[PDB]
Amino acid sequence: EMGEYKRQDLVYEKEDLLISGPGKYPEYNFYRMAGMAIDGKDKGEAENEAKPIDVKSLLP
Amino acid sequence: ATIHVDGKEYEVNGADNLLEACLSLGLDIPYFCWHPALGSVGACRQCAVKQYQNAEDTRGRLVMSCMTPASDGTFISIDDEEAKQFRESVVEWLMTNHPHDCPVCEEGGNCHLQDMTVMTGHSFRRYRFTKRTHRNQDLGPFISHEMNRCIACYRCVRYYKDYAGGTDLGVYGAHDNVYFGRPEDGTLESEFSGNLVEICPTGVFTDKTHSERYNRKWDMQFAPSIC
Amino acid sequence: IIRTPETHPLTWRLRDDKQPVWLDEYRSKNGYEGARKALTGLSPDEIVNQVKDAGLKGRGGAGFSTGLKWSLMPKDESMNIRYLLCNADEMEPGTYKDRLLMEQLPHLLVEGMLISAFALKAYRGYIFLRGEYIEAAVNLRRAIAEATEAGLLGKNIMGTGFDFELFVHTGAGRYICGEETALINSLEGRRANPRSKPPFPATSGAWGKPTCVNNVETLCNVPAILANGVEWYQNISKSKDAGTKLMGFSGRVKNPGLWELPFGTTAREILEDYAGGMRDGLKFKAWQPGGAGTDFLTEAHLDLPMEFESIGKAGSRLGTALAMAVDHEINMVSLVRNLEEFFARESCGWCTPCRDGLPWSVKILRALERGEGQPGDIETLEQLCRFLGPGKTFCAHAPGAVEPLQSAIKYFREEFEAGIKQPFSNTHLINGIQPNLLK
Amino acid sequence: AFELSAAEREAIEHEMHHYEDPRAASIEALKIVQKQRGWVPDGAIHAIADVLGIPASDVEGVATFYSQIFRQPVGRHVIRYCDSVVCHINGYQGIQAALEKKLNIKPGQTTFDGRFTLLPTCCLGNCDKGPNMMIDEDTHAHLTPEAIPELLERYK
Ligand SMILES: Cc1cc2nc3c(=O)[nH]c(=O)nc-3n(C[C@H](O)[C@H](O)[C@H](O)COP(=O)(O)O)c2cc1C
Ligand code: SF4
Ligand code: SF4
Ligand code: SF4
Ligand code: FES
Ligand code: FES
Repeated sequence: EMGEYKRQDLVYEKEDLLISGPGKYPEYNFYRMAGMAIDGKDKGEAENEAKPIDVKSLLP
Repeated sequence: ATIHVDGKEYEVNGADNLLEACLSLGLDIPYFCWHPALGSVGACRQCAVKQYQNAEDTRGRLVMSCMTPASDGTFISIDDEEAKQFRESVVEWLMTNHPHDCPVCEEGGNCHLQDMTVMTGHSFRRYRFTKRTHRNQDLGPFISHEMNRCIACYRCVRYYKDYAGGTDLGVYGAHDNVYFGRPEDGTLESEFSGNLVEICPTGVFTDKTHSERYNRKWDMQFAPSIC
Repeated sequence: IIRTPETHPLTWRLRDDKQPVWLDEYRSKNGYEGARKALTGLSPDEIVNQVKDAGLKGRGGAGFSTGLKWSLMPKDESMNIRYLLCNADEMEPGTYKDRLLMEQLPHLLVEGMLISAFALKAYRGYIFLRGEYIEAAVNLRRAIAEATEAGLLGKNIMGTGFDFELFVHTGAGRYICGEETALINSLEGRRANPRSKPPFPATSGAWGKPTCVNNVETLCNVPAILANGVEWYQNISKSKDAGTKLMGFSGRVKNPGLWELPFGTTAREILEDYAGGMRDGLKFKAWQPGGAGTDFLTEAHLDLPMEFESIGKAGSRLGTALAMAVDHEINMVSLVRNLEEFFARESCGWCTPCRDGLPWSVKILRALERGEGQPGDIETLEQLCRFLGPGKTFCAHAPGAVEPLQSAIKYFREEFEAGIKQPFSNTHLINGIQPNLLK
Repeated sequence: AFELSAAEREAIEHEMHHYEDPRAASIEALKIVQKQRGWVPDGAIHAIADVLGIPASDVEGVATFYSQIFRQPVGRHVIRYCDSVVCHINGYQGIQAALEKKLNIKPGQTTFDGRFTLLPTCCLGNCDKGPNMMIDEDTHAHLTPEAIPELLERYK
């Protein structure tokens, strides 16, 4: 049910497409897989990522 | 000089290496560490082709086409099964530690590693262990740094030191903890530091000015202009 | 066991209290007579021809002849600046010959470099020494000072007119520094990434100048050749390799040690007689002939002469000829895991296959240790063996790294399949997406 | 806030006299600074760079390339135990367990008082007398886990 009166009102902006929950995929989170550091997710906290080792570390 | 690639005869410049000679004829060979303006170092081991000693040979030998001269009567093969398997294995080795960053990476659609991954036909992952990570430096207002996406092809250090003459970028570290950057934070003081965003085949050095208002390469409208 | 000079040209003048033989005792025990003969009555080309006729091969495991390497110098007088390098790094595990041979006999190495520099017209020699040999560095510097005050080093050496200077460059502990091109790069104060050959170091080596890099044992075999003759040197033992070698077994044996033996000596005589066999309650399972970078061998190959050609067609390398014995109690998975961990933590990080394939094999062996192996791990190790061969990688560290893995796969495959327990899981379930259940 | 001493600078110059390229003395300069300081700090890279005349990127790459050149602060003594293959056959793991239950640290960290820094190291060239362990100037061989408490207590 998306029929409209004016054709200009069929242009759905970002506030007309963003819903409250995950929809059909309830658990996938991309930024848990991505390697870039964001808020609440430091380098090495992503999935299958080791902690970053500095080049100045004493291990050989 | 005369070369025979996959049973096809070609005429090339005799003072060129095999990689640039085969690239000038339209033949496709994957390569990372070689640049036409920087020379050859044989680092990435991606440009492997099977060279035969004479016209009638079956064994051959996997050689670096960026390090092999294109002398007269050189018989090589690009699409041999051993060469293609080795190139796919090199791509797979480069993909073991590579971050899952392509949607959020400024080089997506312009990435040499993406094209060389697709061209070698590598699309199935079997490496299941952890991936190494690195902290990112601050290189100034123009260059944005992401060391996670590096493949250690040494293009940046070679250009920035041998070509650009810069002094504040280098390779540090060890076996697989190589770090390409400044010894500390700060702006790259070279006057030709901006070419790193095109020299680097990956998303390590990115145009931060472009990365602010970012769009992809297929979404751009270009024109050939003069600076 | 006595050591006459006729069959022990290197270790006959050793001391029982393991004390360094200094200049007076070395000169009393036939010291610098070969150097005097070379620098007085022999042309440098005559010394090169004598070395080439002696059949002196590379003692670093490569087997390259010293005369052919010395003959690769250009004959141009414009390239007069020539360099001599002594590879006293000895960074390979299971290799302890250079420590013994230069801790108590440094003047032998000094004399050998003097002869080799006069035969090559090289005015400077550098001993690239590892940083862990503190006592050896002190003894070498004291021997250099004693030779300098006696007129054996410096300007106008023994009244001849040849000027030669000697230095000791202490390395900073990296295994790839033992590679000769990487040794040159580390000598120049750079990162020890190796160089691509051609050009060889004989044409453009140290700072572009012509350079010859030689092992410690080759430079110690040189004065015996130059002092006791060449035809005597070829008549030490009836074998394909003239001269003797520092050989011995190590690892859970009754008498671990080092002995100077002629070539062609089988490993069982080194084990059962010199080393006294295995220890109490330890049955012999495997052995490595040439240190950590060589193929493992079993008891069937123990009755075989230890030469370059004898081990070359056997499926391994002679190497440094310092063998290692493994009993049953050492799990081969853990042993290969430690070997690959050493080879993956000492890579120089230049080229892709070694740098990004040895950590994968290390992680696979770590999973095999804990029983977390999955179907497709041994195939991955075999692919690593196939694609890290001679010429696939930039330098020769990675073929020597993957040789023990291929030998343990060939001879001890039953211990690797005992670590594969769980099925091949690579992806986790994503709710809402039906996976592509391939066959 | 790093100032090179006169003795360090003259030692670096004397090592520079032995090479036709002053870049060749970078490793020995780093080792001199490490010997005089225990570890190589951040400003020492730039100090060696402008003493030698080479860019600091090369000095940093050399310092981080080699394992025996320390770039992070350590304790007053560095325990360097051989974890290679001959000492593995001779059982270095018992020695590592003894060191770990004594110092109560992990390989790569320092004690809370800054006395010992536990570190695995490469082959020490003493494989026939394995296992071996390296303290600052001494190499100990024929190790047993029972002799480790007697060995560690003599290094203050
Ligand atoms: C990874 C690697 C490590 C090496 N380490 C040493 C070493 O520690 N000592 C040595 O004499 N040769 C070593 N070599 C061999 C050298 O490349 C070279 O053969 C040697 O320095 C001189 O050869 P020579 O035996 O004819 O004198 C190593 C080679 C490789 C590939
Ligand atoms: S940062 Fe880029 S140019 Fe430099 S080595 Fe890595 S991938 Fe190559
Ligand atoms: S550099 Fe290339 S492969 Fe890496 S995340 Fe960016 S687009 Fe993907
Ligand atoms: S195989 Fe490659 S990365 Fe490994 S030590 Fe040699 S050059 Fe360096
Ligand atoms: S392009 Fe030839 S090895 Fe990199
Ligand atoms: S293996 Fe430990 S000293 Fe050589």
